[PDB]
Formats: sequence, structure tokens, C-alpha cells
Amino acid sequence: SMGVQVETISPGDGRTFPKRGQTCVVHYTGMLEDGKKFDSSRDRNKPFKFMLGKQEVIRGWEEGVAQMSVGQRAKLTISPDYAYGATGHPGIIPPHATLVFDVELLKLE
Amino acid sequence: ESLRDLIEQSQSSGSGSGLPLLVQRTIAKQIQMVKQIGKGRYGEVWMGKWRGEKVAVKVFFTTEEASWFRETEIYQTVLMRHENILGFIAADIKGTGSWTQLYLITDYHENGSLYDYLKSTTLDAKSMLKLAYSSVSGLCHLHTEIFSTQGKPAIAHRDLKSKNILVKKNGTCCIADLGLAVKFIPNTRVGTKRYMPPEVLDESLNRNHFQSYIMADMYSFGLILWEVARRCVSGGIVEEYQLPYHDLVPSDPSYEDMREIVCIKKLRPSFPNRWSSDECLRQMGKLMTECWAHNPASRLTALRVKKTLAKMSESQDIKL
Ligand SMILES: c1ccc2c(-c3cnn4cc(-c5ccc(N6CCNCC6)cc5)cnc34)ccnc2c1
Repeated sequence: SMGVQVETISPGDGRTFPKRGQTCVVHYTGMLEDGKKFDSSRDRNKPFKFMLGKQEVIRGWEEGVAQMSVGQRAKLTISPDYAYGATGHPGIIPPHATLVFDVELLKLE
Repeated sequence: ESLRDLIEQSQSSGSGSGLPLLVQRTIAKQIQMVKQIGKGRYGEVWMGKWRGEKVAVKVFFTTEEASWFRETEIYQTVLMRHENILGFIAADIKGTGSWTQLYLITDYHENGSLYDYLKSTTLDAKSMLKLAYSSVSGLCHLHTEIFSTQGKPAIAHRDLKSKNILVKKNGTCCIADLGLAVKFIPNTRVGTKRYMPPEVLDESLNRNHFQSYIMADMYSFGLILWEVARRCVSGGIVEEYQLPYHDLVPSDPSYEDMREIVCIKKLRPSFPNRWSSDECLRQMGKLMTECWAHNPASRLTALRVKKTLAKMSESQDIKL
């Protein structure tokens, strides 16, 4: 999909991959296309957890992270259709925003 | 999982009141909606449970999207967070098409609003002043601009009423329902008709000055002081809970009803006689009067009211 581009920054183990139903533990920084940061788990020093396949996070996230190795870090560029669409998020994400997430898959649990 | 701690962890980092975005957008699908608990402008308010904790959820349909937007943006404003402003947690979206629901998720207060709390119990001077002082401290915070690298503008509330103030477990108040709020950077006749000042009722509010909205707020707050004061016992006597103008207009009063009483005849809620026998209630009476003067420019400021109430508090050896 051209909707979710995945550029590796640092490789993972290349073998331990998230299966549907596993809790992914990640560190992330989220930015708009201009570079303004809007959320970062690294700034609060607490990793963020979500379960693949529960649709807790935007589709681009589940699609980007599912194809990542434990230990891997990657830049996810996610089109609005894969994220917050026309609506965005009040005061944080504008309408039709392409988002950039710098994401590291720390652990599967 | 401890919501307060989650909110504290994320606000230490910075910028946004409430949870981090990605966390906010996990919530709608996980909340257990339990029951409707009240009303908000443009949406019902429900109690929900999230990770076993009670929260309040103001629910909008997509026809009122703009209001969800406006209200959520306000709550997410920098330096907005304050013990006398209702605590914002998250905004999220669920459902499908015409049935899409927009959630504004906040702290839940089991005592309910000032309207509920005043119907439920009578007060002494100390509780009366604590409710009045805390409530005006919230208002003053809204009204006051705060300079920073990322500042807070002056904000006028525009829909103040006893139903829009919550009473916390510790006897203090926080202000809610910010969907008609205006920032200093709108239709004149918006809000709850019973609390509209004369200049809002007759559309003579001066739209050239932001200050007009702030002064409008103070009239409305004067009416709330009256509601609260009626419930303070003195000389073994107390009034029953009533809304302002209860004896002069029908429930759900119309513009025509209110214009007649407030704009034309220029009446105001009456003071029970027993107030003149107690210095504190006499002083409360004078404070109300000075809040709800016909001429906006003559009304006390929220800061003045705050300071006056602080002086009453310490004048009876009452802390806060
Ligand atoms: C305006 C007003 C409120 C909100 C709220 C909001 C937050 N907390 N909360 C609590 C109640 C509530 C609790 C208990 C009771 N009772 C207690 C004993 N029996 C009588 C009824 C009544 C009411 C209502 N709304 C809210 C959230 C978001 N936007 C708002 C906009």
C-alpha cells in the first residue's frame, strides 16, 4: 500500500513478528508532515502497548507495525485514510493530515 | 492503569491537557457506557467505566461535530488545566454513518452539579463560601489571560448556570460545558435563557469588545450566588432550593418571558428577609447585586468577587 510507507531506521532481529492477538510494546514519536511533534511515549518514558487486531490504533499503525521485527525501528508515513481522515483530532491533528511516526518495536507480550 | 497517574505522566511531558493522543483514541471502543447522568449543551452526558474507573462522557452526534470540535479544543488549551475547571481526559469517535458518536471524556463527579447538590443538602457559611469561592476561582481563571511561550487566552464561558458547575467530593466546584466559550483573538444570543443578561436577551451586547462576554458572564454568576446563598442556614432557618426567577417565569422560559422581567421591568431575584439578620448573608446579597447590575460596566469582575469572598472567608476564620 502507498498509504503506509515503512522505512527502516534500525533493523530488528528479523524473526520475531507480531501475530494477531499479541500485545505490541512500542516507543513512538508522532509528527505532522511539517515536523511538529504531537505525541511521544519517549518524552514520558513509558512504552505504549496495543493488541494487534483489536483496532485500538489507527489502521496504518497496525499495518506498519505488523510488518516489523522485535528490536526494529522504522519511520511510518501514513496517509489520512489510514489515520484520522477528514475529521482529524481537535486541536492536535488537522483534516486530511499525513502523519509520520518514528516507531520502535521493543517487545511482544 | 491508574487514570489520574496516566494523566499526570503525560502532562509532565507536555502541551496537551488529558491523555496522549494515541491513548485517547483507544477509549471509545473500551468504555462501558452505564447510564445517562445529565445534559450538556448539544449532547447528553453519561457515566461510563474505563479500566474499572468511573468517567463522564459527553456524547455528540455528527450533526453537532463542530461543537465537539470547539469544546474539545478549549479543554485541550495550554495552561487551561485547573482544579476549578472540569478535568479533561480524552476525545474519541465510535460507530457508523448517521449513528456516529463523538465522545468528550472527562472526570466524573458523583455529587453532580450545584443544582443537584443544593437540592440535596443545606449549607453553613463555610460550605457556602467554599462553593462560591471555588466556582469564582474557576471563572476568574477562564477570564484571565496567561502569558507563556505557549499562552492561555482570556476566555468567556457564555453558558453559566448551576447545572454547569460540578461539586467534587471535597466540597469544591469546577466549571464545565465549554462549547459556547469564546477566546480572545460568534452569535450573541446563545446559552440558557434564564441566565442571560439583559444585553444578551435584547441583542444590544457590544460585539466590538471581547469584554462584553466577560461582563455578561458576571451577571450570570450573580444569579448562581443567589441560588447557593438561599441554601445557607442562619437562625435555624433556610429556603428551599429554587432556580433564579422561579416566581416570575415558567420553567423553560422563553425570550419573551425573560425580556419582560429582566430587560423591561428590570427585576432581579428577591432576598429573603432573614438575610438582613446575618452579616455574612447581607454581604452575599450585596455581592450578588453588584454582579447583576443592568450596566455591564458597573458589574464586579471575577477577580474582585474572588477577593471579596476570600476576605469573607478569612473574616470567619475559614480556610479557602
Ligand atoms: C455540563 C455538566 C456536567 C458535565 C459533565 C459531568 C461530569 N460529572 N458529572 C456528573 C453528573 C451527575 C452526577 C450525579 C448526579 N446525581 C447524584 C445523586 N442523585 C442526583 C443525581 C447528577 C449528575 C452530571 N454531569 C457530569 C461532563 C461533561 N460535560 C458536562 C457538562
